[PDB]
Amino acid sequence: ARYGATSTNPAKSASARGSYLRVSFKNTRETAQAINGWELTKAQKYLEQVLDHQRAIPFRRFNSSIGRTAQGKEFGVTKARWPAKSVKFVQGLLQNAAANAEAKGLDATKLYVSHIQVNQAPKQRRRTYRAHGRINKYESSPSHIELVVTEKEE
RNA sequence: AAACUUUCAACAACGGAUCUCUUGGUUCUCGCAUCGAUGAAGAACGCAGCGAAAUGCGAUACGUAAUGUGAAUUGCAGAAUUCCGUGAAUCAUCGAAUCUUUGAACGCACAUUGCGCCCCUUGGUAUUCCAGGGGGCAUGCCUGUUUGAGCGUCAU
Repeated sequence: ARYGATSTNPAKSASARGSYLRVSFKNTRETAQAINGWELTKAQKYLEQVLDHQRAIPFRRFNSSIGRTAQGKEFGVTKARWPAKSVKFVQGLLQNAAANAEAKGLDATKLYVSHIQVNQAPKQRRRTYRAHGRINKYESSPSHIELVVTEKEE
């Protein structure tokens, strides 16, 4: 598998990937960018706080018309949300990546998530039926995710 | 200052253009004349050791016979020197057969798997009732035969 733009030594890094997932790309991108450059332990504590409805996720690009809150203040923004489905897939891949890093022989105490990205995936289509006997699409926004952890140095 | 917005590049994505290929098409030319009541074309249904199709076939059902070549089929299983043989094969050829219900469609009828009549035979105590099996029952027209009708008409 060929991953995105990664400036690290592959020997001190461990990778994970999830393709053709049925989460929303727009929320998953925010969920992923909220943990880029972080340590795995703090990220995994954060993503559970989210599900407990503390320490929200900031929405920065895909943020139109959503509501405001006060768990954005630790990031500066005033728009945030708590996307459980995206969080759960991301937690799964973090788990997988830590497993792979362990098996390659790296120390979990000082790993950080270096390169994380999501992509768009092929849509999945259904019909919805509007007034006056016409159809319109009702389709999902699936996502690929790819993720790299690596151990810190100077 | 970050986020955000925009521009470029790398990598990855959506998407499937371009390039190359092509058991297909189209056009031209040459040759041939070969459907059907001896039941056509078409249709329905069904058939394989495991197939829904396409292709093939018809209760002898991806086929039987005959002829030729001469050792395969193959997705799997199952058979196997039968392989110096009357002989493998989703082979080729094809002259013998089968060819369900249909259909011009032919006992009558059909939105029915409806209802009959005749002959021979078998069974049930059975020229008469029931069942099975086989074979028959259309119309128009022609030739001939057989039986007839008519003070139309001839002779005795």
